[PDB]
Amino acid sequence: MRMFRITACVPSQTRIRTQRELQNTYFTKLVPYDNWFREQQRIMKMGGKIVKVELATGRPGTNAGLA
Amino acid sequence: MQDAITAVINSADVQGKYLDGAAMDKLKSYFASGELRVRAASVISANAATIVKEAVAKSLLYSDVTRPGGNMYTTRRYAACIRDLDYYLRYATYAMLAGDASILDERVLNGLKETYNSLGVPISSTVQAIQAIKEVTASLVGADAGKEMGVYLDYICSGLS
Amino acid sequence: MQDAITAVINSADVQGKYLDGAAMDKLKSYFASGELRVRAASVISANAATIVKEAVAKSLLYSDVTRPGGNMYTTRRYAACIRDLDYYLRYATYAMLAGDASILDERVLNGLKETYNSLGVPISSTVQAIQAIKEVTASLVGADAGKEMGVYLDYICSGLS
Amino acid sequence: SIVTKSIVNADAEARYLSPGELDRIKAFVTGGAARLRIAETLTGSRETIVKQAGDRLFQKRPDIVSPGGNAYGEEMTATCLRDMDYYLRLVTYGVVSGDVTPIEEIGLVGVREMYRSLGTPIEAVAQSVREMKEVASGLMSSDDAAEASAYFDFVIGKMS
Amino acid sequence: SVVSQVILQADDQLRYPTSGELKGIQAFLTTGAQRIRIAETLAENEKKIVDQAQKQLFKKHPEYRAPGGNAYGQRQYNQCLRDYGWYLRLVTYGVLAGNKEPIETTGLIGVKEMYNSLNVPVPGMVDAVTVLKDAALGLLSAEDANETAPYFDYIIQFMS
Amino acid sequence: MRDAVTTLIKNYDLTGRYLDRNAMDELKAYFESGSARIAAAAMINANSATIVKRAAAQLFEEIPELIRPSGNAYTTRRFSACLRDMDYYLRYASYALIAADNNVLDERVLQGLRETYNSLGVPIGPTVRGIQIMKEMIEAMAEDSSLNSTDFIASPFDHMTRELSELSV
Amino acid sequence: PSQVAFASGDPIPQNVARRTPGPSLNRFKEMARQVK
Amino acid sequence: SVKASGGSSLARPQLYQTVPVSAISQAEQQDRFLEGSELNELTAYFQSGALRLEIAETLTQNADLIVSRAANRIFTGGSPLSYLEPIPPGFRPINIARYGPSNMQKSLRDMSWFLRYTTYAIVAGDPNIIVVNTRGLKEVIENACSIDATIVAIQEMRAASADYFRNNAQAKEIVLQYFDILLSEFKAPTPANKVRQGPSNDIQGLELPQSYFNAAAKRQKYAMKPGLSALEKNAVIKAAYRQIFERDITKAYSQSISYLESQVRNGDISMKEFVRRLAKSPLYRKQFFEPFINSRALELAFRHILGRGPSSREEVQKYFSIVSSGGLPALVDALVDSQEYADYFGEETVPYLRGLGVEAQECRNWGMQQDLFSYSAPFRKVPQFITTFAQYDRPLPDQHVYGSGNDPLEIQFGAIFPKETRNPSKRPAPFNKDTKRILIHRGPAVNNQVGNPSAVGEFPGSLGAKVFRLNGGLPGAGTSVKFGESSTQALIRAAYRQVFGRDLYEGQRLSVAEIQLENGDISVREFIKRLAKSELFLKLYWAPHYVCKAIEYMHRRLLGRPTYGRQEMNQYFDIASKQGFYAVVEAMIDSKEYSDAFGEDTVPYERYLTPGGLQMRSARVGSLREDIGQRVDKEVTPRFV
Ligand SMILES: *[C@@H](C)[C@H]1/C(=C/c2[nH]c(/C=C3N=C(/C=C4\NC(=O)C(CC)=C4C)C(C)=C\3CCC(=O)O)c(CCC(=O)O)c2C)NC(=O)[C@@H]1C
Ligand SMILES: *[C@@H](C)[C@H]1/C(=C/c2[nH]c(/C=C3N=C(/C=C4\NC(=O)C(CC)=C4C)C(C)=C\3CCC(=O)O)c(CCC(=O)O)c2C)NC(=O)[C@@H]1C
Ligand SMILES: *[C@@H](C)[C@H]1/C(=C/c2[nH]c(/C=C3N=C(/C=C4\NC(=O)C(CC)=C4C)C(C)=C\3CCC(=O)O)c(CCC(=O)O)c2C)NC(=O)[C@@H]1C
Ligand SMILES: *[C@H](C)[C@H]1/C(=C/c2[nH]c(/C=C3N=C(/C=C4\NC(=O)C(CC)=C4C)C(C)=C\3CCC(=O)O)c(CCC(=O)O)c2C)NC(=O)[C@@H]1C
Ligand SMILES: *[C@H](C)[C@H]1/C(=C/c2[nH]c(/C=C3N=C(/C=C4\NC(=O)C(CC)=C4C)C(C)=C\3CCC(=O)O)c(CCC(=O)O)c2C)NC(=O)[C@@H]1C
Ligand SMILES: *[C@H](C)[C@H]1/C(=C/c2[nH]c(/C=C3N=C(/C=C4\NC(=O)C(CC)=C4C)C(C)=C\3CCC(=O)O)c(CCC(=O)O)c2C)NC(=O)[C@@H]1C
Ligand SMILES: *[C@H](C)[C@H]1/C(=C/c2[nH]c(/C=C3N=C(/C=C4\NC(=O)C(CC)=C4C)C(C)=C\3CCC(=O)O)c(CCC(=O)O)c2C)NC(=O)[C@@H]1C
Ligand SMILES: *[C@H](C)[C@H]1/C(=C/c2[nH]c(/C=C3N=C(/C=C4\NC(=O)C(CC)=C4C)C(C)=C\3CCC(=O)O)c(CCC(=O)O)c2C)NC(=O)[C@@H]1C
Ligand SMILES: *[C@H](C)[C@H]1/C(=C/c2[nH]c(/C=C3N=C(/C=C4\NC(=O)C(CC)=C4C)C(C)=C\3CCC(=O)O)c(CCC(=O)O)c2C)NC(=O)[C@@H]1C
Ligand SMILES: *[C@H](C)[C@H]1/C(=C/c2[nH]c(/C=C3N=C(/C=C4\NC(=O)C(CC)=C4C)C(C)=C\3CCC(=O)O)c(CCC(=O)O)c2C)NC(=O)[C@@H]1C
Ligand SMILES: *[C@H](C)[C@H]1/C(=C/c2[nH]c(/C=C3N=C(/C=C4\NC(=O)C(CC)=C4C)C(C)=C\3CCC(=O)O)c(CCC(=O)O)c2C)NC(=O)[C@@H]1C
Repeated sequence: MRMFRITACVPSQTRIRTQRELQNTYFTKLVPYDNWFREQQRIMKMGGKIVKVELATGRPGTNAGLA
Repeated sequence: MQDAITAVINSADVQGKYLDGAAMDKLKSYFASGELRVRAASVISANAATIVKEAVAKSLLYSDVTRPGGNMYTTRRYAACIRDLDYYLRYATYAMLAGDASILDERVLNGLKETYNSLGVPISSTVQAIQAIKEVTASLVGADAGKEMGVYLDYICSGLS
Repeated sequence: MQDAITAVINSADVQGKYLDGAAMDKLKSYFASGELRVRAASVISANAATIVKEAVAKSLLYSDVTRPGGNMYTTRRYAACIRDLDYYLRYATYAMLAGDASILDERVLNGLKETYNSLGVPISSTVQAIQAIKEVTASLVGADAGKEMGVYLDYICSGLS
Repeated sequence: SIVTKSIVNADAEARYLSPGELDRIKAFVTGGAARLRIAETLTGSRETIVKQAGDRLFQKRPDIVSPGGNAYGEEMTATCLRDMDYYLRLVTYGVVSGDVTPIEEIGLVGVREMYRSLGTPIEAVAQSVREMKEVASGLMSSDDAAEASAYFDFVIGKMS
Repeated sequence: SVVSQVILQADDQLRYPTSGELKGIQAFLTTGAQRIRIAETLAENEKKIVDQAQKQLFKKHPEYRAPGGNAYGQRQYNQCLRDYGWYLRLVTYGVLAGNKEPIETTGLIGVKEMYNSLNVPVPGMVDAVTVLKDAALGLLSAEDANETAPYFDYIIQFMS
Repeated sequence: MRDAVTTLIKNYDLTGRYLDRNAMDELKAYFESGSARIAAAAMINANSATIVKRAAAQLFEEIPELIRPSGNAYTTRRFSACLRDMDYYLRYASYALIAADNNVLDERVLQGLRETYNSLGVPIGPTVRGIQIMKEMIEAMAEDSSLNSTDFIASPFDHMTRELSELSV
Repeated sequence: PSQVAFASGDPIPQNVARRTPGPSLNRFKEMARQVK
Repeated sequence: SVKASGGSSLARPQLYQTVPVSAISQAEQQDRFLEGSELNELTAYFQSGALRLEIAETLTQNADLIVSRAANRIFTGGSPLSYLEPIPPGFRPINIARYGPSNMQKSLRDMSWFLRYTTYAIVAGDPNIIVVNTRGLKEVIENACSIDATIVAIQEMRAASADYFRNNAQAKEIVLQYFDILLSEFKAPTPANKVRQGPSNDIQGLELPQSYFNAAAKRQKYAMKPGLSALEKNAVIKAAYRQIFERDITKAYSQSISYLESQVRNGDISMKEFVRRLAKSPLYRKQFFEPFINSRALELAFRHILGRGPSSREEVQKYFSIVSSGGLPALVDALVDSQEYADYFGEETVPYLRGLGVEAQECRNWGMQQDLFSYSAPFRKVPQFITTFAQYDRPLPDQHVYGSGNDPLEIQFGAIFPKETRNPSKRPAPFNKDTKRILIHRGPAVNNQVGNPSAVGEFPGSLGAKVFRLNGGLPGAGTSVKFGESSTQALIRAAYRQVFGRDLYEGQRLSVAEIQLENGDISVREFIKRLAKSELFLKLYWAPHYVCKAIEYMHRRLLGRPTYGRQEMNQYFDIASKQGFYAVVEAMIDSKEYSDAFGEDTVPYERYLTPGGLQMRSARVGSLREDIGQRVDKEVTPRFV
């Protein structure tokens, strides 16, 4: 499967949390290709700042043999 | 219940059409097989006790089912099981004579699973015993009449699964 | 779920017994019919939408069910009925391949009657729909596969009834 | 209610309302005004009715408010007057409905079992209702009093 | 009458009749003068009422008197006139009684069974009763006609 | 079964309340409407058979499939049963009109009605349309006659229509 | 002997016709007759 | 709307009688094989079948000509055949132009329909269809159709149909007899409806058209009389046992009360007294009283003694009071001595199941009586009439939208649902698409997201479940004794316990996902998604269940709450229809509410309960608080101390 490696910064609106929240804020994680559109929308519409997107696993221009 | 004539007539009537060629074909097949189906039913009725005895001997006796802790263990449970076998034979005969399994739907498979799942009767053992009944009847009535009864006994068996 | 092979294996394993000759011949029976089941399943998989369409068109269209006030009125409910029919056809094919109705009893029928009585889905009309599916499939896959698919569609109907 | 009785009778016979049932419903509808007047009187005078009836009951039946009696003590006496208020409310319900059905349904089915469970002498409850009937009858005209006394008497008869 | 109905309802529950049932009994027993005068007025005018009704019906259904018809023949025609009169008598009975019981026990229960056995069409009978209703109410005051119409309506409803 | 007075009394007994001014006003409204309700019931009694027949005829004219093969009014058996059901609805609607309360319809008509029609394959929608046809006929009849109050007439029929019909929105 | 086979015999498919617009579409049918 | 459902099962009234159905039902209602009588009827009918099909063929082929002869004799002034879809004194031909196109269409349709149903009756070997659909057609069409004209048309059709059968007195006689039945039945007046009056004021009165009764299967009626032969008395007693005990326990188990049978067959006791004493017997007590609570026992007793289920709330109330007071003897005496019993069965007739086709049926107890009449009724232990009748009078219950069976136990692990067939307990209720289920928050009540939608994610503290978060850093984000190994592993095992309920056996854990989580490559959300989509989850919790049961359990595990109603259920179920299990999991974990309640670092947890689950947990003796549901009296030392 294609896997992106997305880096994002998520700010905190509507709440001043007192527990540890740094892990949720600026995170780098592997995302399956199929979920990246939905995840991009979710991070954006939450107020996030997607710094970086790369194709960690997979190739461009691949018509077959992606799963 | 509905027999074959009712099924054909209702199919014709719901469309407002007279009895057509295919309807007449199926009806004449029913009427032509009727005499041999009646003879098979008579033979089965004359041998119901022996049929159930032999099927029980083949499939159920001398197994975990009849020993202490088995669902057929006590005398009441044994008698109830052979009575159920008689039910299955009788209603297979009804379905054969009617040329349709509607009697099995409305008078047998209605809450058969309710009854057996509530009482914890073993379904696999029942299916094995019904298969034994089918084999015994086929040996007694003939291969072709055996198949004619076997469609309905298999119908009950698949209803049990 | 259990298929015919798993039915034999479970019957042997609950007693701790290796497979004897009778179990072997039951497995031989299942292997004998497996080609038929694969071909019938292929035809039905190719034509599923068309069986459903023709069965709806022959049983439910231009009736009170689709007119204003019927349970198939409005597009959401129409799509719901077609969706249910897709499930019934697909699970009937699954069971037919397996040779056992167990998947129907567990995925389809265990809760569906309560579901339909809760939602107010009419069971007479849906049984008519599944019967129409039965005849359409019987027309497509032939005599033997038609009867085998029959068995499991009738099973769904009896579970609903 | 009278209307409900007529309707359920007609339904039991699987027929439309007969002329007699329509006549009875017409009588009920026409007597609505007087029934409402009686109910208005009973509701408006509920406090004085209950106080006077309870006074007459206690002075006539001191044992129930004497030590060892069921209604002994300030709180038990308060609860007894509360029960009297309950039954007066039910009487007003029966008056407006034109029938004893609400009284039966709310306050007389199983009343014996309840009061046996509580240890309350039921005959004294009947006497409390009698006192309430006597007090209420003085507050209205003779025909109105006669109409209300029937509901009071139904309660009394069910009590004892 | 309503008294018998009240007693039947009370006995079925093994109790004395409630206050509402007795009040209905009182209202019925007070309207007796109107019921009696209606019964008398319908009594002496039987001939005119029946004549108007029968001419109206056989204008509505000339086939009944036509050859092959149920009323064709003087005997059958006279029997039909007899039936008109008998049902008017039943209506007077019902008016006096205050309910439909005298009508229903005498000439409605099994009426379809009877007339089917005689090949007199039941729809012919309901049309006959409708015209008899019109003729009879024509000979009554407005209030008396309003009082006595629902009995004719009840016979009509039972007939079909 | 609950009529308007019983419904009011139940509401007030739930809270242990004596009847107040609003209760007396509602009872007064029912009692003053009683004469009109009785007149409407009597008019229905005078025309029930013809009302049912004409409503059925109109329904089968509006939905001709009902009396054609595979229609649920097809064959005299089903046709007679359908006219019987219409008679049921009219009789219980008359009851509800007199009681000024639709609980009689809930208890003795609607509860389990969907289940029965689903079991038999009786189509609900045409039955609801027939109920509405009978309602319109009753309303026109009441308008024609010398009746003063006729707004209550629609209440039972509409109730049945809302209680039995499928939810579309 | 083989004549006994009815349910075990070769199935005889029955003709069931696809349903078509009933009289409830009559007005639209007229409109269809006047849309060409 | 209606607040409860008694269930709905497929109903199959008989439309008409046929010879095989007649014979087979005659044998089957008596619980026996077909004997010489029924088998001989079947033989004769099958023999006549070829001739009957010949008649049907010739009539369907020439139906056009027969109908044309009828239409030409009946109509005058035009061609009736322009559109196809002995003489009474009053007969006169009808004018096509005057009579009208609609009525002409109905005339031609009716003639063809008469011929068609005549052929149907010929094939069926019974005129019952003709009688059923023709007795009372006259009154249906008098006012728009001439009866004399119809009679003449039927006579012409009869003559033309019989004209094709000069063969011999085999075809001609059958055709003539069936047409004569049609003629006499069209000439028949409408019979009165069968009235089933309410036995009391709590039960409505009903009526049934006689044609409906004529079509339905006739209930065999057994009456004990002194003069019956011994074999007939045996049949009657067997019927009594089949009615009271639901099957022939004498045939099955040799169970019998001999002295009662001798008394009833001698006439010492009536069949009513025999029923009374049999239903009081220890046999009946052991079979249909001891196994059941009184509430279910009285419903079964109504089946056995009256042939019907309870009709109303008042009736079940009254009879439950009776059985509470005097037990089984009081119940049996009340039922047998009821006016209803004597009205139907009297002194001699064995009670019979009434049900559909025998008399007008009520809607209020339709489904419950359908269930009660099944032979599986003894295995329903939960009362069905009191429950459904009470639920009519009350708002919608706390229950899954698709039924009670779709509610799993709210236990730590396991997907335990009631099985529809095992000890049937189904409680259908009409939830429309917009209902919302009231859920109890596991935490501060005011944090329930219904009243406080921004409370979503507010951890419940001591009032709710423990919450596992990857708050601490992950290891290696060399050295040993790095403390960040215990927290991450505790969270991994917590996630396993959340998705699956309990920890897996050795070799089952998704080790690759665990290392990929421990290396910061994924988030907690991604890991639980992998767990939920695992083949192990599919096999355990998706595959073995009804689709909506699987979805409901999934929702509880992943979102920490049951579904609110039809909106969520329908969307997940539709995804299940279209895409499948992995897509359903995706939808649940990618939903907005998951993000709000659980971020990328929180293991899901139980956030809400149904009332039933909370009651299960907190209503037991050892967990029930002292102040809940009772009066708490303050204890004070006596003043005299
Ligand atoms: C000597 C005692 C007589 C005799 C006996 C006999 N019995 C069988 C077979 C069975 N007997 C039973 C009986 C019971 N099982 C129970 O659970 C109970 C109650 C505790 C009883 C009484 C059963 C169930 C069987 C079936 C065998 C099995 O265990 O599965 C046989 C064999 C008959 C045959 O042909 O197989 C015999 C010989 N036979 C006589 O002639 C003696 C008078
Ligand atoms: C042998 C077949 C298996 C077996 C049977 C068994 N059955 C029961 C009990 C009952 N079986 C039924 C079934 C029916 N009754 C009907 O009227 C019909 C429709 C035609 C059917 C299918 C019923 C209702 C009962 C209980 C009530 C009754 O007696 O009728 C038992 C007894 C169970 C108990 O624990 O008491 C048994 C033993 N058991 C096996 O192990 C065999 C595989
Ligand atoms: C045609 C088949 C008939 C018909 C169908 C119909 N069904 C619904 C709604 C639902 N059907 C289901 C079905 C299932 N649940 C399961 O778990 C399974 C899998 C084994 C099945 C088959 C469900 C869950 C629903 C409810 C969905 C929802 O939440 O909305 C409808 C719509 C009913 C409504 O009120 O929207 C319809 C129309 N109806 C007919 O009249 C046909 C005879
Ligand atoms: C205060 C002296 C200065 C200042 C602060 C400021 N901080 C933020 C936002 C965040 N700060 C953190 C830091 C931490 N969170 C943790 O959990 C820990 C580790 C234990 C640390 C050190 C984080 C993660 C954020 C973002 C997420 C969140 O706030 O919940 C802001 C930005 C506010 C905003 O919403 O844009 C500010 C203002 N700013 C100054 O000017 C001061 C000099
Ligand atoms: C016209 C613009 C297009 C077209 C139409 C067409 N429709 C059908 C058949 C049906 N149409 C519906 C639609 C609805 N039913 C509803 O309840 C609603 C919601 C309010 C709608 C819109 C249905 C259900 C049917 C099925 C038949 C029935 O009513 O029972 C047809 C006939 C299809 C067939 O073969 O039966 C046609 C022709 N066709 C076009 O080409 C246009 C684009
Ligand atoms: C009159 C000379 C001719 C005629 C016309 C006619 N029929 C109707 C109405 C109905 N006809 C039927 C018929 C049948 N019901 C059945 O079950 C069968 C098989 C035995 C038949 C043939 C029915 C059910 C109706 C009522 C519903 C409907 O309109 O279809 C009318 C209209 C009556 C009206 O009052 O509007 C007319 C004019 N029928 C004859 O037999 C004559 C040849
Ligand atoms: C006429 C507008 C529609 C129609 C009707 C139809 N109904 C039935 C059968 C039954 N109808 C009922 C209904 C009730 N029973 C009650 O007690 C009450 C409450 C007061 C109601 C509303 C019932 C229970 C039945 C079955 C039992 C019986 O016949 O008494 C039929 C016959 C169904 C069949 O073929 O078996 C018909 C035709 N049909 C239409 O097409 C109209 C929409
Ligand atoms: C045997 C010594 C003689 C004999 C007996 C005989 N009796 C009957 C019939 C009946 N016997 C009774 C008696 C009782 N039934 C009871 O329940 C009890 C009370 C505990 C008693 C004493 C009855 C009531 C009958 C009639 C009903 C029945 O058959 O059970 C018969 C049969 C008569 C018949 O015509 O069928 C016989 C043969 N007959 C002799 O010849 C012996 C001298
Ligand atoms: C008392 C401590 C609590 C209480 C009780 C209560 N119960 C009812 C009504 C019923 N209770 C039953 C019970 C049973 N059915 C059985 O078969 C058995 C097993 C032996 C039992 C115990 C039934 C069937 C009813 C319904 C009776 C009826 O039909 O009316 C009520 C009245 C409910 C009503 O609506 O009338 C009450 C009050 N209630 C409390 O608040 C106490 C905590
Ligand atoms: C051991 C002494 C006996 C035994 C046990 C046994 N249990 C199961 C299956 C399950 N056990 C549970 C139990 C619980 N779930 C909870 O939430 C709680 C509290 C924390 C308990 C105690 C559940 C829910 C199941 C089913 C789900 C699951 O197993 O994960 C089995 C296996 C049954 C099967 O095949 O499903 C067994 C064997 N069996 C015996 O014979 C001993 C007497
Ligand atoms: C106040 C007049 C009385 C009272 C109330 C009380 N309620 C609770 C707890 C809950 N209340 C609800 C109710 C609803 N939730 C909904 O969504 C709706 C529909 C709009 C309603 C009506 C619920 C679900 C709860 C459970 C917690 C939660 O909110 O999720 C309590 C607390 C009970 C406890 O033990 O904590 C109380 C006190 N109590 C009284 O004594 C008053 C008479």
